[PDB]
Amino acid sequence: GIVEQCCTSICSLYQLENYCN
Amino acid sequence: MFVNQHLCGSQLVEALYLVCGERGFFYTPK
Repeated sequence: GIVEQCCTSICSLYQLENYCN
Repeated sequence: MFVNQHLCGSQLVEALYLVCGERGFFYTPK
């Protein structure tokens, strides 16, 4: 989930937008 | 740019807040 993708590994704008409503 | 960094804890929630704006977001640390 978002922690694995953006905290443990490097985030992206796609990763953030994937969690927008 | 912050979107291409490690973002953890409250910095991740704040990044979601700024990027998502009026859409809002979900934060599911699992």
